[PDB]
Amino acid sequence: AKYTKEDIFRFADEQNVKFIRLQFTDILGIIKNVEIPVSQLKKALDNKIMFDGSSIEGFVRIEESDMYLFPDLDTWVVFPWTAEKGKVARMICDIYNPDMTPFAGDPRANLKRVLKEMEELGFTEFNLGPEPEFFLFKLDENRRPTLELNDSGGYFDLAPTDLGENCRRDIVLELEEMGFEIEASHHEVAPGQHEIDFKYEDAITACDSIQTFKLVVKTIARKHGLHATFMPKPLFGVNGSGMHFNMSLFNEKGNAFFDESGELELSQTAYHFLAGMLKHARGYTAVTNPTINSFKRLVPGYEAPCYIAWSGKNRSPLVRVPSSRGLSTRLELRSVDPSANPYLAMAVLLKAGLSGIKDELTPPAPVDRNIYGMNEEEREATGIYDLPESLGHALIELEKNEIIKDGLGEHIFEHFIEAKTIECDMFRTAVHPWEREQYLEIY
Amino acid sequence: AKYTKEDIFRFADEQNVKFIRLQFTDILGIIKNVEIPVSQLKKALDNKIMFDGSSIEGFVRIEESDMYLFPDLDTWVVFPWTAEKGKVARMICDIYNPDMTPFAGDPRANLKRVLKEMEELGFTEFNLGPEPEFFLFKLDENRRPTLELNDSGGYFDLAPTDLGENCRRDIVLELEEMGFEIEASHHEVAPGQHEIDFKYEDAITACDSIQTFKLVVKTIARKHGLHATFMPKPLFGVNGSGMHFNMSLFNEKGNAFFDESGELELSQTAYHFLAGMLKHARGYTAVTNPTINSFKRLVPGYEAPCYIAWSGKNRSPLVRVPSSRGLSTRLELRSVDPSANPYLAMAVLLKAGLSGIKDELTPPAPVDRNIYGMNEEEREATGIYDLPESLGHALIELEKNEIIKDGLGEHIFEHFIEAKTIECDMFRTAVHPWEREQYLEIY
Ligand SMILES: [Mg+2]
Ligand SMILES: [Mg+2]
Ligand SMILES: [Mg+2]
Ligand SMILES: [Mg+2]
Repeated sequence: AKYTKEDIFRFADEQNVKFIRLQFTDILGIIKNVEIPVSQLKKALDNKIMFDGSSIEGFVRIEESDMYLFPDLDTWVVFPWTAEKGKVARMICDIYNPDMTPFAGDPRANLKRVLKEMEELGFTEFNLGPEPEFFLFKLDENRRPTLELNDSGGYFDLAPTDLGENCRRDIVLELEEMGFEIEASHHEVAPGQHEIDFKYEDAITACDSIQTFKLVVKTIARKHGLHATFMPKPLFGVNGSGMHFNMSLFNEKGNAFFDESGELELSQTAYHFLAGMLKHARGYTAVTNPTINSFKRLVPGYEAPCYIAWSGKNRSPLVRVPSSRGLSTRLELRSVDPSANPYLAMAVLLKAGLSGIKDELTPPAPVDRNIYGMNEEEREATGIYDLPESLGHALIELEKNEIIKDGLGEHIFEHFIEAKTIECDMFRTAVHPWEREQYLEIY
Repeated sequence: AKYTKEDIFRFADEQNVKFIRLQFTDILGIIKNVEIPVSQLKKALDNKIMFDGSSIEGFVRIEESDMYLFPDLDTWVVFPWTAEKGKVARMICDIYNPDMTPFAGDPRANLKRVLKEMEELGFTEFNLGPEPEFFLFKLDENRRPTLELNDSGGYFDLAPTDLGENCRRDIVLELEEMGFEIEASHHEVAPGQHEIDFKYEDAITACDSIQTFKLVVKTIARKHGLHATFMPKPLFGVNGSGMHFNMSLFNEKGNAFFDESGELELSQTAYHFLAGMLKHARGYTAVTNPTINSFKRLVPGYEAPCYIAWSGKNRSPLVRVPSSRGLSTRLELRSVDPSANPYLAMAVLLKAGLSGIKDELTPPAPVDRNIYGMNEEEREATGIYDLPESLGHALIELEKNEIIKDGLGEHIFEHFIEAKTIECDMFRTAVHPWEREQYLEIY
């Protein structure tokens, strides 16, 4: 109980907020909210706010249903970019049915249910540290994004320098002032691409931090006349954007992935988690990469994980184990992209990893032979397998796998399948300028 | 120990810095950094910051490797152009392997190793005073550099005058406020070309000053709506940019290059250093001039050193001995250009000079006959030789010479050659508008 009702009332009185955003996330990952005056703060705290519940279902909404908007007190945050005409505050809200039951279609409720399963299994918390990457594009005269980048930087380069602008520095400073924990920020290898690293907190707080980070990055960029994009592959021939998850499992004693007497300073729980992640990776590749453009990033190379393997020496595997040990022991999954929904992503990941622990699966031997060059026979000889190359194959894998369905729940599963199938069908029937430019003259 | 941890913490508290740049330099000389909030200052001081170590390898990075970022306390500098939303500070950081060993590929660690060799040989310090030259170009409407210069000045001319602008004066003032020692500044013979001279400090501090000077010049030129360029030969028919090194060797008694009883008021150590520099000049010409455009500056003339000779009267040799003596006795090398990496440059220079002392080589007799006009037979009769005329020949000379390889280390040597051969091959296969404009109609 970080905050209480009286604390929220006192904060609203003493920083004098007049606008409150009760925000939530739908299946597609879009940040949605209802906006109320500060005079209705009491009704929000009393959990009596109605809203059109079909909104969270996305564009496939059919039947309107009124449902509650139970908020969370620990997520009270006041934005500074509010001028003098009243402050603005946001609160992450749970979705509840009118019968005082959490909605099955709420990703946050699904993540809470999966975490409850973890806790009743014997663990305490599921820490996550994400490393999102975003692109910045110069706006046009009509406040429209262009295809030109703000600077021609490089990997870890000091590209934006100083003396005003430097949107990454301003974003980091605003996030720090607002009350977030930032480890480090740098320039990614692609021009105009930046990465900001976060500390390690709980899974739900990790989702809240990710969503708030997306909102803050978009807002600050817009103010500085730029456009912030989290689409994985904005341009061809340019490196994509990733959201690598550094995740660790904790118990009553402490870190469950650390053991000085084990191989690689890893506990058997860590190996079971690795086996569970590797076995079902093809299953949840769709959840971790929910967009068509996401699979354009997953191409064979030296930085895009398109194989199913784990390593700790050669790096660039599907799952990488950082050299740090002790309380910082963790397993990194590099196939996640910023367009993914964090709630569903760690829901399916936790389920897969925990199933690997329940089944006590033995992970395959790590590969440190730089798996990009070996022949197809060599890859087939080892347990190396490729991730799905398109959204349709990933959807088929989702429809085949059953554990990921349980981790996602029913309602979320069918809604995700319907939306993704509609999107794939729309992409399939479209005619692109590539086909015209390479067949109009030839044929 | 100029500063300690507590001093750094007190400074961060009392000038209220909120952004810290842990900056370093790769093989190619590009300034790179990782950016952290002030809340992580403790972790930086604890030498526990990870970063992608393949970044310093340049564009030839293959395998990702995490490695430490051990900072240096004596390089704590706070930038003034930070507005009111928190200050910005930088710290030069050493690159360390995860096993508490300095990385072999770090130029700074290589320079430290060479300096350790010097100290164990019997010397104390290797003072350097550089004289970099830079160009200023007017930006376009889209903040893009143009081919027009800010003013049509001359050699030592009072071209930028006063009443605002005058980017050189502002650069000098900001550098002085920041805590750098500046001897003098003036206008170079080319229009829009300026030179700023530095005092004489240690080699590592000289590198830090050079890198900070480049960063500050670029930032200030950008803020005044100009572009600062350190490319040696921006335009054809216009004098190039040089970074002459005024270097001296010190011992316990004092200056090792000064002797009142010796010829030209020079000690035998100075003559051995001169012989070592002259013998291996063709070897390290590639390191001192690493770009393709650099050798366009090294053309026969009256100001570009393309010969291997030393003098103190006629001036414009490869190596010039200034008339000043005593504690200011020094040897000037005029073949260095601003695009070179200072760490590698003085690493190879110190090695060559010290090898000349170890071998007690006798330098050739100085030439004061204005070596531009004598016939090729006359040049061949004397020990006058030409520097490599292209990057490829310089790379071949590097591959032949072994002492320079030892001075550079292994990892740096193979990475440098690899990247430079890729740059050379890319230049060789390109088709330039010169070929079109002089063959499209003729043939
Ligand atoms: Mg990254
Ligand atoms: Mg990562
Ligand atoms: Mg000069
Ligand atoms: Mg000079």
